[PDB]
Amino acid sequence: ASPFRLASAGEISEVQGILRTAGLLGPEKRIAYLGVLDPARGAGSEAEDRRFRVFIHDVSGARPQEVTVSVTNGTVISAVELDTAATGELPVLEEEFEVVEQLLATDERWLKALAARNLDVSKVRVAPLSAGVFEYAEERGRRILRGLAFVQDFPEDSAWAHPVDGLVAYVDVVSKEVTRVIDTGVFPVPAEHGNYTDPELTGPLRTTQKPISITQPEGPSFTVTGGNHIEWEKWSLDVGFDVREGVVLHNIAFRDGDRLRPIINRASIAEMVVPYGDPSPIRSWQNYFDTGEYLVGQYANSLELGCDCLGDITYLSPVISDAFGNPREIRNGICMHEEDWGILAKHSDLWSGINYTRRNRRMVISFFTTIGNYDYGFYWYLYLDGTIEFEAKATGVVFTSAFPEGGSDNISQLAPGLGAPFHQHIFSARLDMAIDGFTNRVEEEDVVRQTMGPGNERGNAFSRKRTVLTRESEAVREADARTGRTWIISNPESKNRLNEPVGYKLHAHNQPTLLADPGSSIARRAAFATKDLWVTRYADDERYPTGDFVNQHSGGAGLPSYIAQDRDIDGQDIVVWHTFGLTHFPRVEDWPIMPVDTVGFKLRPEGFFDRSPVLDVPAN
Amino acid sequence: ASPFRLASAGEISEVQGILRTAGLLGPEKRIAYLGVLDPARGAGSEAEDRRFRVFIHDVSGARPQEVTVSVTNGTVISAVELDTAATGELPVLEEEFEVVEQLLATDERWLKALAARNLDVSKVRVAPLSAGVFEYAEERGRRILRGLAFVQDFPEDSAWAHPVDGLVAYVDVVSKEVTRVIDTGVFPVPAEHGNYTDPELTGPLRTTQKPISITQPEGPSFTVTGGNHIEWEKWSLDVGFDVREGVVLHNIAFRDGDRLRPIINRASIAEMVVPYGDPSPIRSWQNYFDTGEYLVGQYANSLELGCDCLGDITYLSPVISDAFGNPREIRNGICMHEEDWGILAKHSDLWSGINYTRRNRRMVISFFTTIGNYDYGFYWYLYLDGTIEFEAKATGVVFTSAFPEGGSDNISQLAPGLGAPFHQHIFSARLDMAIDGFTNRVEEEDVVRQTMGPGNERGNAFSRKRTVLTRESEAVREADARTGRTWIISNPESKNRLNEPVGYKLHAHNQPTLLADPGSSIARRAAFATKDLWVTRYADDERYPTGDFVNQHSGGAGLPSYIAQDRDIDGQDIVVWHTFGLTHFPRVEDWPIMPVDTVGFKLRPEGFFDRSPVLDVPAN
Ligand SMILES: OCCc1ccccc1
Ligand SMILES: OCCc1ccccc1
Ligand SMILES: [Cu+2]
Ligand SMILES: [Cu+2]
Ligand code: NA
Ligand code: NA
Ligand code: NA
Ligand code: NA
Repeated sequence: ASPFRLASAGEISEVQGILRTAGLLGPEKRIAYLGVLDPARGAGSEAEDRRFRVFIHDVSGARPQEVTVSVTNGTVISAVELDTAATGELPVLEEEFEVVEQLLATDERWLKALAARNLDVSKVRVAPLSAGVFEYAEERGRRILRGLAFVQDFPEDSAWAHPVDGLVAYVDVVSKEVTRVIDTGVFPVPAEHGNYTDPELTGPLRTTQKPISITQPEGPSFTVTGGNHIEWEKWSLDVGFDVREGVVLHNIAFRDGDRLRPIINRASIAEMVVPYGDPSPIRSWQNYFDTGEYLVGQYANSLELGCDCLGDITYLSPVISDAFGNPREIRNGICMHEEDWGILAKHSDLWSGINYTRRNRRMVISFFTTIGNYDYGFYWYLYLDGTIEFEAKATGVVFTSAFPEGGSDNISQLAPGLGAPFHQHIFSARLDMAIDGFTNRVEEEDVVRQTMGPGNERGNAFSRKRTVLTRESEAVREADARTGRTWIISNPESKNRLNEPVGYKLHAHNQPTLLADPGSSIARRAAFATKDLWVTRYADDERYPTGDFVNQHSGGAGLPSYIAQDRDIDGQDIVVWHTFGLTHFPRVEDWPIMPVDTVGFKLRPEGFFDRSPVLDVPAN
Repeated sequence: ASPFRLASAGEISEVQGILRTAGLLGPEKRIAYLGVLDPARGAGSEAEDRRFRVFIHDVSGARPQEVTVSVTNGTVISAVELDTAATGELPVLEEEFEVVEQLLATDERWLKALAARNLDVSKVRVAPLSAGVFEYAEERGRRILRGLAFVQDFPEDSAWAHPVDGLVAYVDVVSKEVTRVIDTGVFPVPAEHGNYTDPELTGPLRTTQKPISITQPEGPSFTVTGGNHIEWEKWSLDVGFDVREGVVLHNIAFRDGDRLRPIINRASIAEMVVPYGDPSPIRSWQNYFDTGEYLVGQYANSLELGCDCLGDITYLSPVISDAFGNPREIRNGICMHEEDWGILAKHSDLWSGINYTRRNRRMVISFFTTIGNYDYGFYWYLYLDGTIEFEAKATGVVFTSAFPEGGSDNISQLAPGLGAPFHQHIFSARLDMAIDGFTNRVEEEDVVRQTMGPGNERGNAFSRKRTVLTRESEAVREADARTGRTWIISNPESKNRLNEPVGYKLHAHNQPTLLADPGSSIARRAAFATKDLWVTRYADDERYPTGDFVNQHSGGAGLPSYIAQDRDIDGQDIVVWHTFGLTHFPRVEDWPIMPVDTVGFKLRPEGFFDRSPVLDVPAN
């Protein structure tokens, strides 16, 4: 019955049929994005209407369409022809990944460049890289991909070990025209292989690792009902899946006594971007938005037991659309399980003689995705004590280049002649807040140091200050680690027993934000990435910090546009957008496959409860 | 045979006998600190000499002594009478914890103050709080404790729920004189109990938690030999225990092919301090150094299976001295085990078709200690990929006060009339570095942003810079989270295959450092806490950032004195001192017993290896 249930195969087939019948899904059409739309606000009316949003691409060169359909009524709600030079190109298709290599393989400029380097064209792989927006006039309104080459010596060879530097090409994937081929000069192609399964490279595998067994003889402490509704240790939520954002959490709430108390209405990673910091023309254009341009959900991995998720696991197998509207299941694409988390609370008291120890645990909801060379794990955690946390785990193979003779200020060396250009991985968490309901506000909290003097004669005092963010214009905030800056989301109309408004405190990692010059294309296209925290007023159509159509969009889209409305956010339905990321100067240890590195954020209750919420946890 | 073996009961008995025979341990003497001394530098001579350092207190008012003895030769190496007004008082004795309450119970001023508040003296507990150094002339050279009162309604009652504000007393624990009683006025004593085991407060315990079983059917992957030598997944180290610092790690090294490569010679938490930020005279003097003043090792908990350490556990049971020189075992005081740590490395490659997943694990060495109201877990982690990490877990019961009518800028409210003064918990990690040997240097690494212009026409470039710290005078460093500041410890004489010096990168959490005004007593006594990173030249007698005798020391001791020597640290035997801590504005959820909060740091290899060190990890 739940309006937050996962999309079904049947629903996806209905969308296909509705689209087909309406004349919108002929043979030259491709579905570039398809997702179910969340229930609308003020929906306490009881009138379920399952709607899906679709981006439809045309391979024959006709303009694409944005379409919303109702799978309840079988109707097309809206169908709008898009002007891509205006509002952006559609997300990259998986079926386009091979096109760049294929178009270049018969191009004389490209073959010439390969020939100079003595590379058999049959062995040259070409990365299908998003183009962004730079100085090339002919690219406006064209569906462009850029291509960088990597040699693959044999079918099972890791191409990333063999970048072809000094060469890049641009292709119109629709007209099938190679628009430009740029050769700045030959660089040696790194010769060492990067094959991390080769005994030559790995050496003899370890025999020292003894097994670790994690089991639950009574089964899990959480229940799953209605397909995706989770209940666990007072927590309640719905686990959604969208082909763009991946795992999405809905209706995060905590059972406090008799009350079901909302905390976050919707939590997602609404964008991620990987900007490169190498000023070489071969790569200075490169900034892929894995979420917005490539859609990380469609590449979610099937997670295998004992390997990806250890212990007592419950899987969801979300259904997506293929490029033709057929339902495709990602089997075991989402892991759900609880983990022991060490000590929760502990005290041995010298006066009462009481010794007390309780253990902690967390509910984990996760998926792993792959987009070319890079692979990410996305993890949401719910803790017994009311803490909510997200963690991204970055791994895969680093994007490579030549390492210049004489070195580089913007590239690191991984192996002889093999380079790794500097880059960032920057995420945006979109948190549709609902602290005890929708009437919320955000305060910026700073530590306040105090001067020695009257009222502080020993110079020991320190304090804190809170600044309420009242309007969107003043809600674009930056980190200040030195002054312990956090942000509190509170409900001014809902007070705890000490008569203070209930709250949750956001703790950032205070990692560097976007490093690019503010006049850069990427600073404009990824403006969200330039500040740590944004607060907006909720709106149905404000979904992504980068706007709906990120691919080849000229800039200013998303958050910087939304906040221009300068709406009231002081005791209103608001959305917090947190930017957090990793700045990556690759190390030799990252090669030839990268050990996981992590980044994320958490929120902890701040006077949300009237006392510790874990006093009723048993002794074990 | 190892010179790094744990102290034995027999060794401690030898120290007692040697001290007794030398006339240094008569009936009025107490051992305030006893610990074994690490092997000296340049010790490739093969001549074991187990030495112990002892601080000896006298309860009759005679001056204390610092004594070093050899348990090999049975000799007193040195015995020096201390002038405590000059160099500081000795650490607080456990047997002194009860003295403050006992002395005050027959004092007329104290009884008067209690009587005004209608508190039965039999029910009033008094915290034995370190005194620090302020304006009280009579305190120089006196062994003083300050006392704050808490009512305990019955034997098993949590006194912390019932602070007696507006009252503090000072006592000379040797002369048994109450020097001052200060009553600034009556505050209501908070009436609600804080008994977290009471069904009235906890409510019905949860029945929803299903068991989680962690077992190793083949046993652990690490070996323990020689009592405390650990070998695990290429790691090698010795686990020490000192009554002051607690668990200490020695000779951390990594087996890389045929080579045993040193990384850290000695790792410890060499000090921790908890400064309070309430300008009330009742508490404005309060800054306890749990390590330096109280000795956290002597209060290490006996850790029980299934409760404190879950899984396949191997315990050490370290031996310490009691106040009379008798050996006392802390049974199961140290936990050692390996934990699964999720995904280590993962890639599904679109061109090779190879799907690859490896799991991570970490070796954990930990202990838990209790000092009055507060309890801490100290955890060291070694990861498969070469990462070293420390984590402190803070729990117990928060130090309480009245909550002022009309509120407070320096105290938070936990319950009706119950306050929690603002404070910090600040740690100093002392890392005696040995990156591939003792010839080390430290660089400060900052991200460098670049301006759009010639050579960076698209404004996308960013870089990094490194600054070698050459002399101690310039090695006092502060965090800069905004510019991604880290510190690299390298060996300029040991290069990897790409001909770069091998290194390890320190990643700080960039939490606020000491907040007190720089003119404060605590800023002088805890100068280390005012900066994130110090580098010194190794010296035998430079052990603690606060000096040897922290209790009632007037200031300037430790690091600020050491760095005055302005020694060469560029390619030399050096020691890194990292300050990291939590700034605590207590929340209602922290009451009546605090959920664990954490803080720490890590180091990751930075071109230490010639490629990823975990390519030989099996597939599971
Ligand atoms: O991450 C998306 C960019 C990318 C896509 C395919 C191959 C390499 C890189
Ligand atoms: O943490 C050391 C200070 C302290 C000691 C004993 C009781 C309360 C506080
Ligand atoms: Cu990276
Ligand atoms: Cu605290
Ligand atoms: Na445009
Ligand atoms: Na909201
Ligand atoms: Na002095
Ligand atoms: Na050293």
